[PDB]
Amino acid sequence: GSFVEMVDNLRGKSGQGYYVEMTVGSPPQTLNILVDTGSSNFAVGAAPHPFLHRYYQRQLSSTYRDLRKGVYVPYTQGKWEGELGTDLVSIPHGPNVTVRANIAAITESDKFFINGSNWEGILGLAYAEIARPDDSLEPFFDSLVKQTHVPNLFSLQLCGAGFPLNQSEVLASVGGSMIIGGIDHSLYTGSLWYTPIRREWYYEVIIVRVEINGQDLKMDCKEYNYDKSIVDSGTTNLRLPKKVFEAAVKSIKAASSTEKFPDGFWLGEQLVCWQAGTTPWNIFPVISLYLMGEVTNQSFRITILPQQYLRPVEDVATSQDDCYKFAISQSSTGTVMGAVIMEGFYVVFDRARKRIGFAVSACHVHDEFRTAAVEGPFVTLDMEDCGYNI
Ligand SMILES: CN1C(=N)N[C@](c2ccccc2)(c2cccc(-c3cccnc3)c2)C1=O
Repeated sequence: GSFVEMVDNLRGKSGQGYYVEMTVGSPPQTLNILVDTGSSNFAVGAAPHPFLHRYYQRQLSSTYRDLRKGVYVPYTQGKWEGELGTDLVSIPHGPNVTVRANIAAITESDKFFINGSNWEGILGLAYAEIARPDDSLEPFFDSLVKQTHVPNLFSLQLCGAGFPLNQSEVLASVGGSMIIGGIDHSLYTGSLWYTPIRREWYYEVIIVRVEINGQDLKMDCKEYNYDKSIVDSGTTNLRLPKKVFEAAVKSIKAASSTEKFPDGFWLGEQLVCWQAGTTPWNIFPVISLYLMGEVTNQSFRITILPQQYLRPVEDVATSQDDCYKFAISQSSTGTVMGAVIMEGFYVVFDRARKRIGFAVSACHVHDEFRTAAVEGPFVTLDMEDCGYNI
């Protein structure tokens, strides 16, 4: 491990997000910021809200610069709106640099802030193409690389606890690491395998084959990337395109058929509970996603366990049972490799080399019989045909 200052600088969990401490303004104003590889704006609460115990106060920052422009960000299940500006930004448990970055000061929002999440803003780490209002608003990471000698790469180790964390425990627990400008070898075991970044907007990748307990899902590979496949720390679940979700759920049900679960469980709505310590991990299958490799006609696979795709939740009766929600759900916007998938792996966002690296995480949850895996190579043909085009 060569980046000790950044190791263990994250807190949080899959369902509420993983956040890093940042400071904005002069004198510095400390805020907790959601690490989001699925968006490209640095946006912070800048007005009182019921779910925020602190927010950015532009009038107290001597370095605040008003861009005199509003930003409106409506999304599926909500929105945020604010005012654009710039200020001096630092990451205390990060590179020892201060940069001038764009900041969207959030003045109004609907279903954006989460009660008890402990974060007050979001760090959009994806590319300018998807920045709001448009690609002229330089994302934070682009500013950081342009203004300093920080290498154009970051890596994420998101650590799921494997069990529920109460309010006090989640504040006192280490949620993982965001290594800015490098790869820390203490965070993974085995080898790093790289997949190309198909296009620089979201962190888009190409899935070439899917297995459930070694059994090929046998769908046309274009289905797996319809209309795109992305790596997103800002999404909780592994999200699959409708048809892929339907085929995967049927195969996961068939593999776990020794126990019957209600439809509400498979819909990701209701929890399932087992007596403390008796979760039947072994009846649930492993899921392998094969990704396009860096060499022609070569792929590799990442394999996750039910310990990643069953999300620990506290029972409604706060009982001594071990309870979970199924953390795989359908999408109408392509595949999303969310936090529950990222929790299995150390993920390297190698922007400099337009590639994403995967290695087994040193903090993934497993049992004495199975572990997550990153393996290769495999001979795979016509992988370019797996990508979707509108
Ligand atoms: C899918 N996704 C995402 N990757 N970031 C969010 C977003 C970002 C910018 C603009 C609109 C939406 C987002 C926003 C707020 C909270 C979360 C969020 C919620 C729960 C667990 N982890 C993260 C995600 C979002 O909806």
